[PDB]
Amino acid sequence: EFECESGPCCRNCKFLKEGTICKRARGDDMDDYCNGKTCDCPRNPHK
Repeated sequence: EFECESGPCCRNCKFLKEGTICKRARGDDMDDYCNGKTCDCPRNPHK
């Protein structure tokens, strides 16, 4: 039927809009955001 996975950046087998915050950073860092492709909250590379 559908390719379905769950995680912070998915809801009911759909991907949350790219750029959606999924984990607020400590200090001055870039926040983690959903990529609109995968269900995990990707740990930002740029820190």
